[PDB]
Amino acid sequence: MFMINVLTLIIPILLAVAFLTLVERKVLGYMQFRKGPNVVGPYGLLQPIADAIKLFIKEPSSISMFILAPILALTLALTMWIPLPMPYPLINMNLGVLFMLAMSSLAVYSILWSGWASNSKYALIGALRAVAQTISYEVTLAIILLSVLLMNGSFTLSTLIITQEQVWLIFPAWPLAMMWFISTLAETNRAPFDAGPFALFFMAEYANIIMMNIFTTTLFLGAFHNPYMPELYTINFTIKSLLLSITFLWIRASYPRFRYDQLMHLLWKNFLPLTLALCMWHVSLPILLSSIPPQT
Amino acid sequence: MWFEVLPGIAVMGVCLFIPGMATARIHRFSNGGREKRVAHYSYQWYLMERDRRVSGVNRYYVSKGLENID
Amino acid sequence: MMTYIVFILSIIFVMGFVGFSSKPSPIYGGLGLIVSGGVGCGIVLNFGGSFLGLMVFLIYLGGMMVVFGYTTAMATESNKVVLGTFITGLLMEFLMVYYVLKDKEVEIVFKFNGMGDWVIYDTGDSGFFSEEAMGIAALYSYGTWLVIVTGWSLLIGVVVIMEITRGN
Amino acid sequence: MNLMITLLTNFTLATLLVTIAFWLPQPFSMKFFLVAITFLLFDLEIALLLPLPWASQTTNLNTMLTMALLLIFLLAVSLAYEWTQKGLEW
Amino acid sequence: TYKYVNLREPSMDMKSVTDRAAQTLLWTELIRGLGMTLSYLFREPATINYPFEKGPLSPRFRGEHALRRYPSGEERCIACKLCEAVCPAQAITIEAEPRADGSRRTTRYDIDMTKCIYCGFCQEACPVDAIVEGPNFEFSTETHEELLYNKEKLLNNGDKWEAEIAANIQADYLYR
Amino acid sequence: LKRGLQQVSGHGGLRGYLRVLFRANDVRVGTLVGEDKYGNKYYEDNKQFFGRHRWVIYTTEMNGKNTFWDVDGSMVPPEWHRWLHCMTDDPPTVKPPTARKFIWTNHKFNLSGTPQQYVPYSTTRKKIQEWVPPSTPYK
Amino acid sequence: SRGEYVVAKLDDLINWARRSSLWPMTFGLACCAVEMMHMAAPRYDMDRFGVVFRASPRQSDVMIVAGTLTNKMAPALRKVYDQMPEPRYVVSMGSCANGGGYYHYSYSVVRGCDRIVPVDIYVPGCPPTAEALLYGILQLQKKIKREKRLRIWYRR
Amino acid sequence: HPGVLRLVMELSGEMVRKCDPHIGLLHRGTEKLIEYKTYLQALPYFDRLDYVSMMCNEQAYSLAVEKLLNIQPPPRAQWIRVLFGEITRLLNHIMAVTTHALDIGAMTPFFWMFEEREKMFEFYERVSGARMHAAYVRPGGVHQDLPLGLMDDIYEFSKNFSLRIDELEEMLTNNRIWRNRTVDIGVVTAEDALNYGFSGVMLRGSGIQWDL
Ligand code: SF4
Ligand code: SF4
Ligand code: SF4
Repeated sequence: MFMINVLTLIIPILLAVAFLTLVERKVLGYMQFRKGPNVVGPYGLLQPIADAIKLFIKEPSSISMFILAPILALTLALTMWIPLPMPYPLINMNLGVLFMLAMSSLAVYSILWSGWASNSKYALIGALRAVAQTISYEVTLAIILLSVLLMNGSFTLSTLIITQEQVWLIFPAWPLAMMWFISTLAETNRAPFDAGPFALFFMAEYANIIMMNIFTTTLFLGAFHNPYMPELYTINFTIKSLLLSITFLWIRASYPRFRYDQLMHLLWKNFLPLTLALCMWHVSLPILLSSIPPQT
Repeated sequence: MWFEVLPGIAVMGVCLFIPGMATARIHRFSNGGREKRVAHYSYQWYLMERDRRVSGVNRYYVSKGLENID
Repeated sequence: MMTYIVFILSIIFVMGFVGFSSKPSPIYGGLGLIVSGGVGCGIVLNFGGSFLGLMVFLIYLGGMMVVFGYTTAMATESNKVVLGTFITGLLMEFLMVYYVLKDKEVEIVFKFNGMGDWVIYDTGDSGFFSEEAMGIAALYSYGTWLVIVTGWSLLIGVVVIMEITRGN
Repeated sequence: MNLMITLLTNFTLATLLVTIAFWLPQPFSMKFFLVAITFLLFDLEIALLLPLPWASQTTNLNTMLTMALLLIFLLAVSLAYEWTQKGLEW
Repeated sequence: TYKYVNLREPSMDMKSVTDRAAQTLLWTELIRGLGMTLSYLFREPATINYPFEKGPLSPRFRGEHALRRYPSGEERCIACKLCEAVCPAQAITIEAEPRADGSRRTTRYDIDMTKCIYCGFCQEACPVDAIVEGPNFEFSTETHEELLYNKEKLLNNGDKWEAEIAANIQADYLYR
Repeated sequence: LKRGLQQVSGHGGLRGYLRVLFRANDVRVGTLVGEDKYGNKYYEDNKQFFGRHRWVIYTTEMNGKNTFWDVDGSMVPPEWHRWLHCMTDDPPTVKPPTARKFIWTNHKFNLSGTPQQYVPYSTTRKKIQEWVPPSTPYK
Repeated sequence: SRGEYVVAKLDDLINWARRSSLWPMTFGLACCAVEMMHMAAPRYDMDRFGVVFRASPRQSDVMIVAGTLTNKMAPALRKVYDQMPEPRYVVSMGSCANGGGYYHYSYSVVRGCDRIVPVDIYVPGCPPTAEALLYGILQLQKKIKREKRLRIWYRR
Repeated sequence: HPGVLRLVMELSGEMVRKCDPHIGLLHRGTEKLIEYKTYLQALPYFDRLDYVSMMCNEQAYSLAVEKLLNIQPPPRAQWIRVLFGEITRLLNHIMAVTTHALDIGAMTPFFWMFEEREKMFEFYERVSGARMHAAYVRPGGVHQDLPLGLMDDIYEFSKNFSLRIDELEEMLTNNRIWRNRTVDIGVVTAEDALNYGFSGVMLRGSGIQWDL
């Protein structure tokens, strides 16, 4: 039965990614001005299934490095929905947010290995700069994560989903949460913040995207947990994660890519004092409001 | 409008709904109707361990309550 | 599928250290060292094991080999000696495994009781606060001097790095 | 063995998907370097900082407050030193 | 008269600088751009289904390169070579024998659809309005053999419709 | 509230509604202008915007073809091709024909890459007419 | 002949999969590039078909030559064409590209892209109508409906 | 692809030393082909040397020939020529803005204004019939005048397009990030703008007042 838990965890995320591709193409069309895909298949679902099939059919380093980059990217994509408390998480990790950070770092490894095995100097310097702007935001992500769980005591994240029954945690740290959400945009490598098997590489990218969406929805807000009926909590949680993913599309389809030096200059000299000042305020302040959270 | 985008969004919303609901279904199914315990600390592990010891069936969910009194 | 999983993971650990001690191309070396750090983290997370290896998993395998691969890719870019030393190191591994298994004790200059050992281990004692996590939850009450000199050496490392890489 | 089995299933399904994906056909910049070492040092100071909420329940609150502000203040001072000394220009 | 742009500075009034700083620190006009593109999300999309609704045209569109003929009559071309004389890409090849019954005619009247730039100079120049651009644009030819028209291809192409070109010439005997 | 439920019955039944939407694309039925040879139907709405006034709906098996799927351009007769591009605002039921005896009534459609498509050849008789050597052999 | 029936339906499946997506790369030199980016406009979506513009030549499906191919261009053209995956299909758009056309009689014009790459679908026009280019993509998709690759591999 | 050009840049990294824009890739022999053809038969060469200015190049060639040939064209020809000149100017500026956007990133304003550009192509369809290369401006006044039922449609377009360009400035134009992308770069000294042969929008931007 535990193997059935495993398969229901790691198989339907692939269907989730494929239907995310159709949703982002459709909604970005309706943003832009486009019906479509609506011709191949009823309302475009056979179209992404055929996308994945056709990309599997085609007939395209150091086969060590050439295979060890996408195998690591996609095993990260599989392993990284382990402790997310869709009410009962699959493994009750006593500390999981540090696991989130560590596997972001492993994704950095995957991109660097594929860039090394690309073996062409323009792609090499491009992958190098992409590694630097992937690594340049795991500072801010870590420190904001630190300050938002300092309000809630423990790394366990189940205590977090307890503590967000009273208020949505977007209120008692809104600018901190906003800066974390911009750093999720940076870590997902999408607009504004910017060879094979592209199916695997693409797949790992979008699974990391939906991971950050779900982790945003769990880390900051949620619904009241019904005793002995978690279906309603799962419904409202999933709808909030989907509305944030549509909001993520909504930010995608409207802004140009930054210049790379503007990106770094913006990160250091604009996030990094402001994150530090907000984080020291969340250090010094719960000791001033007679409120330190109970690590159990 | 959105009149042709809610099919894909609805199907993908079911496809994201399914692992949590199936996991809760299996957590209730694989405990005799109870909830799985969560021992973060060694104290709750010892408490759970003596619980599965005194059930006799090597299965703690039975919990043999107020029946081995006298 | 058996008891001695600590000894098994330690064999994979020694395999990894040999696999980059044979001096390969340095990105093969980085791959082997990532595998070594992962199974060392698995070992310490198997000795309970709550926090500290996973803590350093961010740092040693999240903040070090990235910088090594970075500075290897922007510096520079099969042979019988490397493969020969790897096979002989594997052979010394095989011989030490054999002398652990089909003997009683192994001595390099010690005595090692040759059997897989969960011993010694805690006797299920009531912690309730996850001892090593509260150990790391020191340094901030009793740790006056230590974090002072540590942060001070961090600041001096900063100014040293930039000066050597052409301050200003 | 739960999470070891899950990890192994992730690895095996990923290798299955890679083998299906494979078998069916069948000079530099100095500014690059300072980003890495700047990350390395600030990530080390992260590694010092982040077990703070485990610690946040002591009886010597004033000492914890003072050394915590010492740590973040030194992090911001190292940032301020490279900021004044044009440490990340382009 | 010159009405030039950006001769103005952000004035140093305290409300001006705190509104610009709120624009900076709170991303406000960015969110205004978000609201703009959502206002175009909720519109009705301006697409057309192609294979069931073909796009609009004019009566004066330039198409197909057909030869016409008289009302139940002979070939309206005479082989007077004007269409080669003004064809800029020179895709028109004309060779003109007179036929058996004394009247002057052709042998060979060829267009290269590869070469034709579709101006209708031959349309403006044919003195009897024989060669006329058609309405439709559907060739999509798999071969480079087929895109060299001959006289019987052009006459069958003129056989494939007249009532279209009848309505077009009835719409364009007045302007052209 | 109303349009998404009075449309299947407004199409005639769930046989056709499955047919019309799974066919290719669209469900904007209802105006019933005409139909013409090789079965095809022609509708003109007066409710939506320009370019979505008019549409053909093709039929199957019109030249030994089984064209339920993969509909072509120019399966259409030419008078509806005048109608459909909005070269006129008037249907071709006013005066379609002409009394000329050379127009196809068959409309041999797009045919490239079939057993039947056009090939080029020089439509000219003999060029130089060589001297034929004689019949009776000397010596 | 259950094997042959499986071969028929499986060939149907992979031919449907090949014709379904077809994301191209736009080569696009002159004003026919403007016409391609006008048949990606709202009034003619390639994205109704799943046909998505993409500048990645390592995953391109159909190469659309469009514009005035020159001698100075042509080695770069076939260097692009070589590092394209073996399922490749070629649309020659425009009278410049399907036979030289208006700049036929000059130096530095290859007389159509037949001399460089093999061509599947010629579509004429100077410029072609966007609507006509979409029709040309439809007739290419009917060619992809007519492949019988798996039948030929079954009885080769 | 990032037009189509050879760029040969030489740089210290994330930076520059000097570059060479190599062009000649799209060379077609237009001047030679006009040297063998006549005036009317080569007016399309001027129509498609530049392809965006599908009427302004026509107007320039026709005024070259009319200036050489002593012909003052009639007034309604002049007004129709000026109307189409301003329309093609509108289309050329809107392409410049939108391909600047699609170069920079910035997906959606490209498609808004290409809906607009499809409508103006439809007006060229009704006037000449050609999609883009409406040659149509014969030397000696414009042949084949505009048909009945057009000017009020241009009037309707004018109202709706003034709204759509207000909405385009709402989208772009004092955005934080587009300003952040391109303000600092591309300064041109107006004295050097005169001497380096910069003409048109460059003289608009750098200082000195000029308009033909
Ligand atoms: S101009 Fe007309 S009549 Fe003269 S040769 Fe050409 S098609 Fe024939
Ligand atoms: S339309 Fe132009 S290129 Fe074509 S045949 Fe006529 S004159 Fe020649
Ligand atoms: S065929 Fe005509 S429209 Fe196309 S690139 Fe050539 S000149 Fe331009």
